[PDB]
Amino acid sequence: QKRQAREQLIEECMAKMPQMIENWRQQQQERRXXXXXXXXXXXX
Amino acid sequence: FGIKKMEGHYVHAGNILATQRHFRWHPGAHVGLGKNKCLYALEEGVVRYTKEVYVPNPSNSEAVDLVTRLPQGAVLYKTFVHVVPAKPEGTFKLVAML
Amino acid sequence: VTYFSSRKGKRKTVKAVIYRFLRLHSGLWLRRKAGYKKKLWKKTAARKRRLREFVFCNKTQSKLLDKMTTSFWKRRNWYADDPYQKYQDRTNLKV
Amino acid sequence: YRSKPTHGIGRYKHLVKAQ
Amino acid sequence: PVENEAVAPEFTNRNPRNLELLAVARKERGWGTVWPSREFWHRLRVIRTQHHIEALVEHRNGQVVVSASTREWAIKKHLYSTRNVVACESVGRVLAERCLEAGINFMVYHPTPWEAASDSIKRLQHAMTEGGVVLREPRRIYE
Amino acid sequence: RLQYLIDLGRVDPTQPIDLTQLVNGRGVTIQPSKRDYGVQLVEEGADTF
Amino acid sequence: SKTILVKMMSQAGTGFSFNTKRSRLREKLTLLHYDPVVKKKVLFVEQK
Amino acid sequence: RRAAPLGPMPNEDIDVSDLERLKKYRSFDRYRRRAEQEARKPHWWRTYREHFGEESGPKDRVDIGLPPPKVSRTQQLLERKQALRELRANVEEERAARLQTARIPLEAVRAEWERTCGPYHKQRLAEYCGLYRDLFHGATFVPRVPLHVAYAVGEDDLMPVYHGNEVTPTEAAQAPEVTYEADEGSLWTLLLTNLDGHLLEPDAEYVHWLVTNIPGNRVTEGQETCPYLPPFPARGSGFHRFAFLLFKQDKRIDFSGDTRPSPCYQLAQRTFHTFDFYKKHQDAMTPAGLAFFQCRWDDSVTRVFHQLLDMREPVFEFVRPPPYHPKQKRFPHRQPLRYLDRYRDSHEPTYGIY
Amino acid sequence: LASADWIAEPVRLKLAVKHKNRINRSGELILTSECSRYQFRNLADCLQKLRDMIAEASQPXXXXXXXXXXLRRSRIENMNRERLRKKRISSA
RNA sequence: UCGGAGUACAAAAAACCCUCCGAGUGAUUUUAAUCUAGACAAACCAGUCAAAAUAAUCACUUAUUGAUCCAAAAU
Ligand SMILES: [Mg+2]
Ligand SMILES: [Mg+2]
Ligand SMILES: [Mg+2]
Ligand SMILES: [Mg+2]
Ligand SMILES: [Mg+2]
Repeated sequence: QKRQAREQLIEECMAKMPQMIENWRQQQQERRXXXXXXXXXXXX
Repeated sequence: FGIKKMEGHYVHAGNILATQRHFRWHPGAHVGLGKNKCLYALEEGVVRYTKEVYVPNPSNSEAVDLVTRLPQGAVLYKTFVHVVPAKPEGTFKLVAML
Repeated sequence: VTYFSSRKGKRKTVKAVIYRFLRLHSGLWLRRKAGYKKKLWKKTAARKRRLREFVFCNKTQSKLLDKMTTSFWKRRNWYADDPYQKYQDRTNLKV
Repeated sequence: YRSKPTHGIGRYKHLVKAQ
Repeated sequence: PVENEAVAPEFTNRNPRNLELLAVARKERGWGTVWPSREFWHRLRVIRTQHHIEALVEHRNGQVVVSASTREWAIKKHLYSTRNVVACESVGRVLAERCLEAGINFMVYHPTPWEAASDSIKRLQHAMTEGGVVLREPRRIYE
Repeated sequence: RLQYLIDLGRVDPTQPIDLTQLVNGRGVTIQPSKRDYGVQLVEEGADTF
Repeated sequence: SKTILVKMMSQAGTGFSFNTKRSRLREKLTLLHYDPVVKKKVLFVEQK
Repeated sequence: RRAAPLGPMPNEDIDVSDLERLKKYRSFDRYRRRAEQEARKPHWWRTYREHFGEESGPKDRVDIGLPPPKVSRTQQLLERKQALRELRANVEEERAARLQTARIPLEAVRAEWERTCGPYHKQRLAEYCGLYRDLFHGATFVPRVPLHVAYAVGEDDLMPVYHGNEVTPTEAAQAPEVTYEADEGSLWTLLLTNLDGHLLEPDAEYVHWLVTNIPGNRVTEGQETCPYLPPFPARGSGFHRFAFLLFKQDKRIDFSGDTRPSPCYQLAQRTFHTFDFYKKHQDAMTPAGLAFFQCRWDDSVTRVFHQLLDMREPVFEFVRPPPYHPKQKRFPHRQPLRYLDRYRDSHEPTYGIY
Repeated sequence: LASADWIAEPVRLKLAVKHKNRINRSGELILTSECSRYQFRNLADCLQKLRDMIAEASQPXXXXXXXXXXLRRSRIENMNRERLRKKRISSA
C-alpha cells in the first residue's frame, strides 16, 4: 500500500510538472519585463 | 603551490603536474586544467615543458586588449606543460577463429 | 583502558571505540569521516561526496584501537546478508 | 627561470605601457 | 591444416587513418588556457585575405589535408570577384565535394565570435552542410 | 569441505546427515552462545561434487 | 542583513534539497533541480 | 646566475624607446596570424614540434617521378590575364555577384584541378594516409596522370575510387573499370596492393589484382599476372586501405617468377613487397598515377573464407591496457572503502578452509 | 543450426539472420560465457543467452530498434559514400 | 582562529609582543547532479584537484569560518 501510494504520488505530481514549470517560467518572464518596463518608464 | 612533476618524469592519468596561484605555467598538450588552476595528466606518459605562443580566447577581454596594443613585430609567449603519451592507444587481438 | 577488571580480573574494552568504528578481519579499521552531518548547505558537492564516504585508518590508529578492544571484536564473523563480508580478507597483497 | 638561456621569454610589459 | 590458416594473435594495422575513423583514437585534450581548442582529429581553417578566400582542412600535425584556394586557377577562372560572398560559398562547395572525395565526413570549426555572425561564413557553413559534410567531430570512444 | 568429509569417510552418506553428524566428524564448529544459528551452504566445490 | 535557510520540496515524492535564501529577497526561491527517484529535472518549490 | 641567449631572443628586435610611434596590430586577427607565423619557425628552445613527432622533420625526398610537364611561363600568365579581363568586364557577372546568386560548374572545376595542382593534392593525400611509407618507404612520387577506378554496383550504378574514400566489399567483389589517357606507343603495368591486413607478416602486403603490358587505354589486352581477388578485411580490424598504382614501362617486360597460378586463391601465393618488386623492374617501370580507398569488414566477406580460401574466419577485438593501480598498501590510509575492490582478483566469495 | 529440430523453421532461419556473426563455417552456433569461476553459472548463462535468442527470434513482434548514438557515423558515412556511388555509367 | 604580500631574491618548508594589508561576507541567476580511475597536501583531524562512466560568476578571490557529544526537527 505504501508502494502504490508513493507511485500514485509520482503519477499525480508528474502530470503536474509541465503546468507548474510553464506557469512559473511565464511568471518570471513576466517579472523581468515588468521590472524592465518599470525601469524604462522610470528612466524617461 | 608549486611544480609537482618534472621534465622527463613518467606519469599516469590524473597525477598532478603543478599547482599555482596565478597562471605561471599553462597547460599544454594533454594537460587538463582544474578550477584552482592545477595542471594534471590526462594520459599516461612523459612530462615535457615548452615555451610557446600565446593566443588568448576572444571571450577573455583583458587578454584580448593585451594583444591589441602590442607593436606589430612582437608576439606573446608563455610556458607550458605537456604529456607525451607512452602506452599506445590500444591493440588488436584475435578473439576467435570461426 | 582497564587492563584488569575488578571482579573478573580480565581486560575490559572501551565502548566508545566500538560505537564509531568497525574492524574487518584483515585488521583494517573502518570509520566515518568527521562532520558529514554538519553544515551541509555551506559545502560544495565535492566535499559532500568526500564526507559521505567510509574510510580506512592508518597503522598507528589501528594498533591503538586494538589495544582498546578485546578479543571478542577481533573474532571472525559470518553474518547473513552482511554488506561488509565481501570485504574482510586481503587479496594479492605482496610485501 | 633565471638560470636558463631562455629567461625572459614571457616577459612583455615593457611592450605595452598602460600606466 | 591449411598453410594459409595461420593468422598470429596480435594484428598490425599500419594505417593511420584507421582509429580516427573508428573514433577510438586519441584527441588532444588540453590547452584551454589558449585558443582555439586543439582538440580534434580534423579542423576547418578559413583564412580570409583582403584578396582571396582560402578554406582548408587541417590535421593537428599542422599538415593541411584537403584545401580549396581562390588562387588556384580552377575556381579563379570560373567566377568573378574573388572576395565576394559568392566566392566564399563557392570555395565552400568546392571543399565539400573535395571532402567526400577525400572521404572525410568530419571536421570541427571554430569561428571567431564576430566572424561566426558574418554572412560569408554563414553560407560557407551551408555549402559544407549541403555538401554532406558534418562539422562537430563525433565524440571519442572511452575518452 | 563436504566432499572432503565424505571422501575420508568421516561423515558417511548412507545414513541421514544433519548438523550433529557434521559436528562429530569435526568438520564444522558451532558456538551457539555466540549467535550461531547453524551451518550454511556454499558452492565452492560445485563442479568437484 | 541576514542569511536564511530554506528547505526546498520536490513536486514528486519525498526528495528534498536544502539551501540558503537572501534576507532582502532579490530573486525569490523556486528552482529547476535534480530529483533522484524518477531521475528528472523538476521545479523545486520553496518550503520549511 | 644568468645565462646567455642562444641566437635571437624573440621580441628583442623592436624598440622600446618611443612605443607611441610604433605601429600596432589593433586586431585580434593580425595577431593570430603573426603568431602562427612564429609557431612555424625552428626555434632554438624546446618546442611542441620537437617532442610531438613532426614525423622526421625535414626529409630529403627520394623522388621517383614522372618528370614535370614542361610549359612556358609568360604565355600562360598572359592567356590567364586576358581570360580574366574578359570575365570581369562582364556586367551580367557583376549583377550576379551583388545580388548573391551564382553557381560554379563543379565538373569543370574537377577538370581544371585535375589539370594543374590536383596531382599535388593527390600527393599530400597519399602522404596523409602513408602510401609512401608502406610502399616505397623513403620516397615520393607525383601522380601526373589521372587514374579513374570504379565498380558497377548495379546495371545503372557506379561507385568510383577517389583517393581516400570509403568503399564496401559488396562493391569490391567485381573487377574494376579503369580510365586514363595515352596514345599507343604506351606500355603499362597497373597494380592493386593491400597495404595492411597481412596476417603473419607485419611488413608485407597482399596483391589482389595485378596487370602487365598494357598498350594505351586498353584494359583487358594487358596480360594479367594476378587475376582479381576481392578485398577481404577482418571483422575486428576495421578499415584496411587499398591502392591503385600505374607504372610506365618502356620495353615490354616478362617475368615468370612474378606470374601466378590462374585461379590463385591461396594466401601464401600472394605475399608481396612493392619495394622489392619495383627494385626488380625499376629501370623500365616509372610510377605514374594513384587512386586508393578505405575498406572495412562487411557481411559478404564471410562468404570469402568459407568459399574461397578454405579458411576459418579471423575475428579481432580492440584491447585497451588494464588500468594502472599503485602497489597495494597494507594499511590504505584515508581511502574509500571500495579501494579494496580495486585489487580484487576476481569477484567471488572464496572460503579457503571452510 | 540447420540440424536442430527443437526450433521451428521460421525460428531456425531467423537465428541465422541476426546472429550470423558468431556462426561457424560448419553451421554451428557458438555461445560463450566467461565470468563465474563455477562453470554451472556459465552453463546457466549460456542456456539463458540461448533462451533469450530463441525468445526474441520467436517473437515476430521484434522490431530491432536501432540507436542513433553509435550508428550516426555509419549512417552519415553511408550517405556520403552514397553521393559518389550515385554516379551512373553502365560498366563491364 | 582564517587569508594576501615582505621577512623567505630561483622546487617546497620556515620563527619573532617582526613589517604591512584584509575576513567573520555581500552581489546574482545559469541553481552549479549522481558515481568513480589517479593525484596534491598532510603527525592526526580536517583540507584540495580530478579523466572515463550515467543523467556557477564578480568584489586583489585567496579569507569569509568550528570536531565529538547533546539537543530540536522529518524522511
Ligand atoms: Mg565460529
Ligand atoms: Mg541559522
Ligand atoms: Mg619568494
Ligand atoms: Mg607528499
Ligand atoms: Mg566528464
